[PDB]
Amino acid sequence: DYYRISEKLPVRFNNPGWFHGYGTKEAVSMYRTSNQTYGSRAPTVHEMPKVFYPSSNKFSRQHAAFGMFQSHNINVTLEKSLVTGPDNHITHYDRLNFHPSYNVNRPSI
Amino acid sequence: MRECISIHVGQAGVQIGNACWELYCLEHGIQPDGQMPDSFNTFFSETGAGKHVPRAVFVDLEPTVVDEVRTGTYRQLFHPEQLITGKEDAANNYARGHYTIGKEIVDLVLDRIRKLADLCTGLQGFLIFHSFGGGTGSGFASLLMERLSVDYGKKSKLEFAIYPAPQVSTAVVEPYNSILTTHTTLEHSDCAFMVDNEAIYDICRRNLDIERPTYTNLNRLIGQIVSSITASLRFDGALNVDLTEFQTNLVPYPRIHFPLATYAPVISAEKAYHEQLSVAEITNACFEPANQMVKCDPRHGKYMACCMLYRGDVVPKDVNAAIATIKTKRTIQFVDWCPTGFKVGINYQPPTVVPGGDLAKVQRAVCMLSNTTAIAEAWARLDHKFDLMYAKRAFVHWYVGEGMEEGEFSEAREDLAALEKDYEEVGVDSV
Amino acid sequence: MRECISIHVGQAGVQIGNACWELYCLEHGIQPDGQMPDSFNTFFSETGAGKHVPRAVFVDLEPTVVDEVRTGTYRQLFHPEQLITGKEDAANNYARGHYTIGKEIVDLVLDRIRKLADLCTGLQGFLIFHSFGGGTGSGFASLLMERLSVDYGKKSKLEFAIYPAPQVSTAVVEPYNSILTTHTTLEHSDCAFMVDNEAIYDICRRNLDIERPTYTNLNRLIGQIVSSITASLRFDGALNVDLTEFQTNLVPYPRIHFPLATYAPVISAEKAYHEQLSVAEITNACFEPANQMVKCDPRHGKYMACCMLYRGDVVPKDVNAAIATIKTKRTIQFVDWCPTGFKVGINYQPPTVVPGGDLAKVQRAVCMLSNTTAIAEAWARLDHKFDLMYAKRAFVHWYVGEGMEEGEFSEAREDLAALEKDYEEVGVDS
Amino acid sequence: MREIVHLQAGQCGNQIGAKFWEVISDEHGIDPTGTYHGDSDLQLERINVYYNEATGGKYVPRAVLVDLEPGTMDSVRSGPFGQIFRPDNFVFGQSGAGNNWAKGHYTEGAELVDSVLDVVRKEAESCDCLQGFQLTHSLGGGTGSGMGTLLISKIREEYPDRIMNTFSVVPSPKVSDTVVEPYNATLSVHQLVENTDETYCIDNEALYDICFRTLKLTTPTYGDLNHLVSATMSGVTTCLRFPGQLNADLRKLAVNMVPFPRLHFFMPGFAPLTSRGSQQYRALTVPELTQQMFDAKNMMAACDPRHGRYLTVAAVFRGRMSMKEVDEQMLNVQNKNSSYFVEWIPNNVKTAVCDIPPRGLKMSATFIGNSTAIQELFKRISEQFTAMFRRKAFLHWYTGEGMDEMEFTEAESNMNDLVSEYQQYQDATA
Amino acid sequence: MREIVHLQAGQCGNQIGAKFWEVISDEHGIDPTGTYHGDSDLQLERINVYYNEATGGKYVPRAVLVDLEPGTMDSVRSGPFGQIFRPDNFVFGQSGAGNNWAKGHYTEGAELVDSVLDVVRKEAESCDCLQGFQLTHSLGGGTGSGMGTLLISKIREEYPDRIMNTFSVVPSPKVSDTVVEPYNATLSVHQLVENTDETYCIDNEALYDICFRTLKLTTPTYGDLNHLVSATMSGVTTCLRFPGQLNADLRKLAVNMVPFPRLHFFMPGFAPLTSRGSQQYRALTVPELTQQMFDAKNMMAACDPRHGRYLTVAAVFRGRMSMKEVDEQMLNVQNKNSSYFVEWIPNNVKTAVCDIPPRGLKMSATFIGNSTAIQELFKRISEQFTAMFRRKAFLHWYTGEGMDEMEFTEAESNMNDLVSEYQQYQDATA
Amino acid sequence: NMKLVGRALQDLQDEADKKKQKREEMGREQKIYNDYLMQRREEEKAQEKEL
Ligand SMILES: Nc1nc2c(ncn2[C@@H]2O[C@H](COP(=O)(O)OP(=O)(O)OP(=O)(O)O)[C@@H](O)[C@H]2O)c(=O)[nH]1
Ligand SMILES: Nc1nc2c(ncn2[C@@H]2O[C@H](COP(=O)(O)OP(=O)(O)OP(=O)(O)O)[C@@H](O)[C@H]2O)c(=O)[nH]1
Ligand SMILES: Nc1nc2c(ncn2[C@@H]2O[C@H](COP(=O)(O)OP(=O)(O)O)[C@@H](O)[C@H]2O)c(=O)[nH]1
Ligand SMILES: Nc1nc2c(ncn2[C@@H]2O[C@H](COP(=O)(O)OP(=O)(O)O)[C@@H](O)[C@H]2O)c(=O)[nH]1
Ligand SMILES: [Mg+2]
Ligand SMILES: [Mg+2]
Repeated sequence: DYYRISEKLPVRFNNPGWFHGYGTKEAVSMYRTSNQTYGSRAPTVHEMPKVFYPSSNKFSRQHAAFGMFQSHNINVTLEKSLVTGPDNHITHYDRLNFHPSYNVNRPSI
Repeated sequence: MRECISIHVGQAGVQIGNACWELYCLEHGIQPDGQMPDSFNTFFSETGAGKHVPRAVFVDLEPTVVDEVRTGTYRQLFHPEQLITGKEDAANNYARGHYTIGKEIVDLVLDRIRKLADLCTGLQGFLIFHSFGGGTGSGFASLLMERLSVDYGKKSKLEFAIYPAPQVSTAVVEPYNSILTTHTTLEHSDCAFMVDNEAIYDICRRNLDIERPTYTNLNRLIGQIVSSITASLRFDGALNVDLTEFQTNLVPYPRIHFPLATYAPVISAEKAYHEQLSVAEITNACFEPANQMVKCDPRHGKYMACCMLYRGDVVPKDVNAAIATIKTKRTIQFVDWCPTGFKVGINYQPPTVVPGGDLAKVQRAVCMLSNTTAIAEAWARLDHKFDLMYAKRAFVHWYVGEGMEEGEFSEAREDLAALEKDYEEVGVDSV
Repeated sequence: MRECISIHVGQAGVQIGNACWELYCLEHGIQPDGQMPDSFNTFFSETGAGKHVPRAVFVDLEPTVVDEVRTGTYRQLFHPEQLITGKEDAANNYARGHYTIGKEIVDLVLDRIRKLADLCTGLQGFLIFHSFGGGTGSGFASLLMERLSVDYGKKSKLEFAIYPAPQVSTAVVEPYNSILTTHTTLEHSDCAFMVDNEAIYDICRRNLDIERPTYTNLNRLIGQIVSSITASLRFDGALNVDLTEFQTNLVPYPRIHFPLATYAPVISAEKAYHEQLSVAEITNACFEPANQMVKCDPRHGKYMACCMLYRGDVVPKDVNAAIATIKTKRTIQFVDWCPTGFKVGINYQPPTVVPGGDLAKVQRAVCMLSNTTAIAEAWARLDHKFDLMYAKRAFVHWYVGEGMEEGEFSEAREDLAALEKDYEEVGVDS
Repeated sequence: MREIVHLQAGQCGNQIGAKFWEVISDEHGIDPTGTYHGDSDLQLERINVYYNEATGGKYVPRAVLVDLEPGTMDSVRSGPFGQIFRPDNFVFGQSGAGNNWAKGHYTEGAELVDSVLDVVRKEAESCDCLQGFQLTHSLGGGTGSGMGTLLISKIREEYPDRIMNTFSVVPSPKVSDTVVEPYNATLSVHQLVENTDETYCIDNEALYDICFRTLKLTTPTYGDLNHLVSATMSGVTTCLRFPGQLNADLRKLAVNMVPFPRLHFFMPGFAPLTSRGSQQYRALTVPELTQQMFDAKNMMAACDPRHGRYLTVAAVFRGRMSMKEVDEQMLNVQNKNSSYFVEWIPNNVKTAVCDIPPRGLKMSATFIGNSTAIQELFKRISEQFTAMFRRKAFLHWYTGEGMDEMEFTEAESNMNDLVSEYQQYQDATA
Repeated sequence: MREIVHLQAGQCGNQIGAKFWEVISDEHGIDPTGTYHGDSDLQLERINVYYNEATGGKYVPRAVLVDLEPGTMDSVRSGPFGQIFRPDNFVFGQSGAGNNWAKGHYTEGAELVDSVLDVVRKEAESCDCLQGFQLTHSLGGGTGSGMGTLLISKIREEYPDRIMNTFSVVPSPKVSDTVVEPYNATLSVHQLVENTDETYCIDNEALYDICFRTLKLTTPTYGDLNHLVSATMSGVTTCLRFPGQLNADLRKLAVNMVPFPRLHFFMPGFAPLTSRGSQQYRALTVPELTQQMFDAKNMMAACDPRHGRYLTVAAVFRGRMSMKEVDEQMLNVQNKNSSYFVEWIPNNVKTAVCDIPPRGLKMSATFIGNSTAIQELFKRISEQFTAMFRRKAFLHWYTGEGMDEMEFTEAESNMNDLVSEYQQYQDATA
Repeated sequence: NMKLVGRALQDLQDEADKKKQKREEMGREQKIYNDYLMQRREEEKAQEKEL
């Protein structure tokens, strides 16, 4: 009814009625304890924040609980291609061209 | 997850303890039963009954301060094993609280520290609250960190306490307690937060128009302090500030762990109605010695390191402009060996407002933590008043009769003189 | 961007501030709460929530005058921190307001002025209002100017003040305050606007037909003087004139910063029905000795500098014809070293009219700030009254009892004698 | 190709420059938005002289608006053609000079010069082949008379070969708007003689009597004064922007106009000035244009040429006319008024023809002329400068800025030497 | 083929990469889910430079995110493009550093270096031919300036021939947010000089300066700073990912930009930065990009190159241009500002052209340059580190970690010997 | 080019209106909270008389 709520804050901060259960101290008495001023009055709408954002930690809790990432693969050996063509992969330890050619004559290799 | 445990000590520690926590229940929005109708885990903890249980231990040597918590509003909020009491008190006697009465229940609290330390997985630091004047707030308090040091060596042990006011005093035998506890706050303390009630009295009457304050009004602002430091833990920020981060950027030397706080703005709702508040306005009020809560003038000394904890709808742009305006000033001095003496922290969360409080609801604020050498005059006044006792031995028979050797009085006086000398060496400028 | 902060001192300063800030409230349209239903930003400080706060520091040594403002119509308009009070006053004693009672609250006003101009980005100057008669307006004003100059070596200090009237007087020990204060307005001032209440008494009765005026009628007439000065800062004009623009063209020597003001037309509605008002008509009454706000005749002296401030439905054509017509008048004198002694300011917005005010609405206006040497005779009458006191040493024990040395009485008398001497040197024509 | 960067300084220069940018916007058919709504192709052929290209068929004025006070910039951007200028081109400080030349030239002008220097260097390097610069300001000010001269001295070192025209505003002695105006005037002419290719001394009083008699406007505002000034600057570059039978430019005139570098001061002239009652009884002819312009009453300087000798005379004509008639009319006036022309230079008149008439009019002409009678005003300034300076009046304002005293002597000496050699060319035997 | 693994360190870095991976995903048309909603086939031809393939037309980042405080990545994954990242690539410790270089480098960095080394090994072996790595961090932290240096030294031993680029954040002296900042800065650059192929000096204060002046943003957040920094990183590799008329990559720039291995610091600039008002009046051309870049105001480093000499200059262009206008410009800027370019290297500039413009824009440019101005920053830290270290202040924190005192001296010596030879390269004869 | 300039001016106007509406909402909200305070301070004195 009052100020535009942040629409991420829970309805506990949209309705001050949900914090019932306190304010049950009686003034108007000679036996009034000074410490009763602490938590003396139930809140209203006006004393309740427009914006609430959390720091949600379920984004880290399960990774922390189930351990950090590690890898114990023995060897993924993946000697690669120095030429972009899918037909040929000539390696630095290899001095030989692949994809044998189509020559009319002199096929001495 | 990052957690903090409160070890509130004495009548002070109990009274600020609940006052800090009536603010804690409201920011996260917990009903006094202990339910939501995870920002809370740094103080609260889920049980089998799924409520948010205090990680806070209350210890006192007099029960009448405790049962008003066990009979007050939040009785069911707390678990009564946490609230620790004793049959007899120290009665403004450091010796009784350290040697005779303290050793009865010293083990019992330590298990309760351990069980709470068991519950938390990664603890950040320990929040200790006591008072320099009372025997329980001095004697039992002094005992507990010394073994808390040897149990948890690496753990941060933060220190909030009431330093005796320079003129008004609730006690006459306070300096004997005050001098003797200073050993523990130097070899068993990481960072101190000494404050006197007199300067709090001056601020609220001058600013908040409350001509007749009480401890409650004082307790709410002190609660506003501890919320500000650990706010960066609770809710996110552009530049989060954990407890280790400002610990590093405040302490030049291990013997120098005595900074000074400041909270701004601190104004009444009527006067706040017609004053625009900006970053520069609130950061200038932090440097006014009329708003310091320790009866010392930083202009008489020099800042070694200033720590900044902004809070509210603050922009990093106006922060740097405010720092630049502050830096271009001559009476605001700095030590020669600290060209850059700022540690800035920013939070989007605005400070909440408690029912029956004094501070107006404001969209922005600032917390200030300067370590300055102008505090050197504070223990000097204590030294003159203590030396005005010990030469002719007033009240010594009480402390000797408890079972402790009068030679410790001279050594305790000597170390504070040495500590004052160390602050003078920092005041020296390089050739 | 332009900002002016009022430092009104004393009962005169507070009552003037009530009248002046009322006019500023109606000029920009300020509600008594302070909400509009950026010409205001020179005077009214805009807060975040749409609230506007005057940039003024009302200071007085007794609470009763300021408390009326605290319970007045504009109670919510002013900052309670701005309004500074004191338990005990100087009670027509410069010494009490300079060495015993001032120092208790010299410090507090400095921090309040500190906060006001810290909000401001570019401060033009300080408009300071006080009186030479009262102890607070003379004593307490003297220290703040002394402390303002060391805090602000460059910031301007205009000085609008009440001078003792030549014949009527509200106090007996007034010349002692008047003589001792004149040192401050010499070495800690940039321009000065001493006004005696007697001159307006004749002017209001002769022109506005109010046979029984009051301080509000006087304070309202002080009101648009500052408004017509600051009109160029607040509103756009053909010839905008800042305070630095007219400070330069009014002060030939640092020891001569005492010009004389003049406002025109000043005429009631039933009167104003019968005369067409033109630029020539209003500028001629600005030179008439019967309309001077100081009891002196410039026909006995010579003008050395004049600031022209037109306002309203004015045309630069009619400006020059009026200036030329003025210059062909032997009855007006001028010094040899100032062939051109005019500084014309032109503003668009005509002066607004306050309710309960004698002045009718007029489409055009005119303001004068003429520095002439005929003011020097006024100080001479003060010298006659002061010296004839000091021979018998009347009321001296009051000032000595406060803790100030009686030798300053002779020194202050000696300074003004030299000040009168300097004005005769300019009166000499080579 | 041949571009112009329009400099702009002070409240004076900003207002005429706003008026000047309005008129040539009408000539090139530019809306206040920035697009082109004209009809003829020649209306958009040479627009790159004054305008710079922007995307979406937009053009930006190539002007650098400078003022020490931000208030005039608000008035500039709030006009009809307020949103045509690039906001980056607006350079301004927070504090003015207060009619003090020394503050504008040394203290406060030293901070704003770097920002303006970067804007003009950005604009100058943008154009391919910059013909030269052009500046408008007032000599009776603090920024244009002050820092505006400092801008000239710096960029002449930077860009020596480029032409420098100034439409400087010379104060009149009959009517003055400043008291310290001789000091600002004297210390500026010394800067003019050293570094200026050509000067147009335009006097406001000489504008006023035109509106009284020539046009018979009851209420001539400053807009009318600026409009007449705007017509002059358009009439100089009209042949540059538009083709004609005999073309010219600024260097076409300045090469032909100054026999010696020490003489670069002219009296500008504009021909078609008639009142509304004069439109009924008139016949637009070339002789009427020549007859009206050679009248000294049409002159926008404060000097009667009949007391001096016409060294050189220009007549820049706008329209389609007979070239025989303009040839004959100049020949007739050269022979009729033989005594008023010097004899050592034959055919003292230079003419150019621009085919395009001004918008809304059929025939017009412009006149630029150097005559010996212009020393009548410089000596009159010395009549006022020495009168005030001999008593050291108004000196502490300047002396407080850090400058010495010999600057007044050397500036007076240069102008005394200037009028001395100016005089000798009057009585010279061929 | 030519792949890049993006290393991520510190709170500074984690927000930089998150903003970076947003804009490049926009450039490659990847939704928040991870699928490809693009339109041009060029938008998906070279994606595997940064992404890896996932089943279902999905793509995953090849980035490893490291921080000692777990609170940061929760803010990272809760962003708009947070779910795109793979949880295993997130690596974190339980306790932070507290801006302490020591605990991150020696004490707690030792526990975390093993895990990050595994995933970067896994990402390395996944791709065909890695071009090199890329790490972003801040020099004022405890992890990025601390542990973040430990990964570089490890991967240089493991992968020496691969390129190593680092877009570090160097603290500013005027605005500093950490007291212990000089100790961390002095102990990080020594690690930076020994093991790094290429480094960019990014300062927040300079970034703060740009949005104040160039963009005129009233409330610029840190995201706008991340917007500018990510714009720099995209413009570096836009020639790698997309074809152009003149191609380049990291190694083409790396070979040309360091004449000697000891100087691998370059200050980057971004061309098309205009405020929204500035978009109204502009004409988008190659010279305007050259103009706006070659202003020192546009720079996001805290050093003015006017005080130094340009060693080498690089300008990578994004869009479709005709390079004759491009190529004529750097030839000119070399010639005119000949004093700021060294003479022992002719034709100091190398340029690259990428055909594909940035999304939502027509043309842009990025600049990489080596000047002598960078020693202005290192000696500035020396002015501050020596002041802190002469009194042994804040030493016990670093001393408690088990390091000796000679490490500060040698790191001080290494940075001093770096600037000493750096001065000699400034004052060298051809 | 005209697509680009239209987009830029639209964004500028949108953010201007957003800032204006936030400022408009802010001022009214503080006013109401004050309205709670005047009654809240009215009950406490009315409570005090009853004691
Ligand atoms: N600021 C503040 N100080 C308090 C408060 N309660 C007690 N103190 C201070 O504590 C000092 C005395 O110690 P107490 O806490 O009262 O009692 P104690 O510490 O348990 O020691 P004993 O009195 O011997 O039982 C006094 O000088 C007070 O200044 C409080 O609620 N707020
Ligand atoms: N014109 C005018 N003069 C006033 C007004 N109020 C006070 N004065 C002058 O002030 C003089 C007396 O000093 P006050 O201003 O009343 O008091 P003060 O300046 O605070 O000094 P103290 O009386 O010592 O406290 C009288 O002679 C009046 O001339 C006013 O409203 N209008
Ligand atoms: N003719 C004419 N003169 C003007 C105009 N605006 C100002 N002036 C003259 O400029 C002089 C004041 O110049 P000023 O503002 O002090 O110049 P600045 O100090 O450089 O800004 C006055 O004497 C006016 O007569 C105008 O629109 N037209
Ligand atoms: N430019 C920019 N700087 C940032 C940003 N976030 C943090 N910083 C800077 O990073 C520094 C803090 O680094 P820190 O978190 O201690 O690094 P870490 O110890 O490695 O985690 C501060 O000085 C900030 O100025 C950002 O988004 N942009
Ligand atoms: Mg107790
Ligand atoms: Mg009084």
